[PDB]
Amino acid sequence: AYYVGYLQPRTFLLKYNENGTITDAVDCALDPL
Amino acid sequence: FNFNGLTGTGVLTESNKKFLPFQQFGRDIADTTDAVRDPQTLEILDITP
Amino acid sequence: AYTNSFTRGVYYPDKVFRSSVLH
Amino acid sequence: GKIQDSLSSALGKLQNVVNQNAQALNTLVKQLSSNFGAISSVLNDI
Ligand SMILES: *[C@@H]1O[C@H](CO)[C@@H](O[C@@H]2O[C@H](CO)[C@@H](O)[C@H](O)[C@H]2NC(C)=O)[C@H](O)[C@H]1NC(C)=O
Ligand SMILES: *[C@@H]1O[C@H](CO)[C@@H](O)[C@H](O)[C@H]1NC(C)=O
Repeated sequence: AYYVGYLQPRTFLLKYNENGTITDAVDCALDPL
Repeated sequence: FNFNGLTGTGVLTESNKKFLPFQQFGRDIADTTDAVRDPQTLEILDITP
Repeated sequence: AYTNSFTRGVYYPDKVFRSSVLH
Repeated sequence: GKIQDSLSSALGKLQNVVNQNAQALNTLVKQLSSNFGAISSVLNDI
């Protein structure tokens, strides 16, 4: 069982923790919100 | 100072910020270098102005 | 078959640290 | 006694002048990393 996605040029908004890890993100080309 | 490419000026101080084992340096909002890691001993140091 | 990722495939764009900075 | 509740639970005109000044000071520093048509943004690289 395995999957294969592909990558495109997007723009994201990454939320950084206080230790410096990415905990959440926003894909800015999904919907109006 | 020059840290393997990073050229700058300032006071260096012992840090307490846990640089994740894979983070070369510290980035500050408005994008100015404010922490480094010493290549030889691998400890994080703040760079006050 | 095909399936739907939900929020998957996020990597650290590089070195550098960061605290609470919506980058 | 009701002023105290309504505030303890509105100062937008004071918040806006703080926000505007900070938003301008950040835009000033964020311009120290544009080329304006040069090879880099660092004088130690030119
Ligand atoms: C760089 O060289 C130094 C030695 O000059 C290495 O140091 C030792 O560091 C470890 C810490 O993990 C101590 O337990 C040892 O006692 C140290 N040795 C001495 C003689 O002081 C260091 O590990 C090296 N780092 C790299 C990345 O090569
Ligand atoms: C990592 O983050 C957690 C929660 O954000 C915090 O409690 C902890 O002190 C941090 N540092 C660690 C686990 O070394």
